[PDB]
Amino acid sequence: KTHVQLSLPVLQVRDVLVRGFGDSVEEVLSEARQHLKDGTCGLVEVEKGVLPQLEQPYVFIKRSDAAPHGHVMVELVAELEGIQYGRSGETLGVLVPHVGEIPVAYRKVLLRK
Repeated sequence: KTHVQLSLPVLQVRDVLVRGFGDSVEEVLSEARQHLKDGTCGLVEVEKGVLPQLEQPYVFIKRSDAAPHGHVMVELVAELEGIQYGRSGETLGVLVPHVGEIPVAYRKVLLRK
């Protein structure tokens, strides 16, 4: 399927144990997609002070359309030193590995895979 329904655990930035997916734009997009498929991907909602607490390159989920079955349609955009790879809508948050942190909420998304 071109799209996959996911419920992403929303983590508080200070709980996050593994603060990024790797060391290149291509690696972080690769690892993010693998974690999304394996159900080991968390979401941190972006506010003032969040991103400097995480590791670049960043992987964002961005709204790709204006919401089947409650799931917002999203796609992946990476960022490294202020340059984004991909073009999409509003940021829903930054993806991180999930290694058992307790979430505060779930974000239902339809991910363009």
